[PDB]
Amino acid sequence: AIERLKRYRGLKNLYNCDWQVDEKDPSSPAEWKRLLRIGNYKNTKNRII
RNA sequence: GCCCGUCGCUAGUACCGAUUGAAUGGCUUAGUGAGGCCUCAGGAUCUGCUUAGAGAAGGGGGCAACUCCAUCUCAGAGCGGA
Repeated sequence: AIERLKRYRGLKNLYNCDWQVDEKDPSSPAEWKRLLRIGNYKNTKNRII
């Protein structure tokens, strides 16, 4: 139970918790850093047309 | 009073008009003005009835050419009509 439960957090509510997108994790892909971080969809969708 | 009121950004929402580039419509200025009508001329062209000249077929008479009129083609003088 120790080795399988290291990447977990002990929050209490799904709507009253906080998370980060840039957390360090071995389960995270190495190419996640090589991914585009697009801000807003509809603005660049209108821009690209 | 008073609260959600400044700052720059993400898109949207109404604007003005100092703006040009066209086009539409109505008043107005000046000039041009098609087409038909009526009217003044014009006369490509055609054509009817009189009267001149040249040719034929017919009959009557000098009986020998020649003469009288009868029926047609071309060219003139006309009056004309469209």
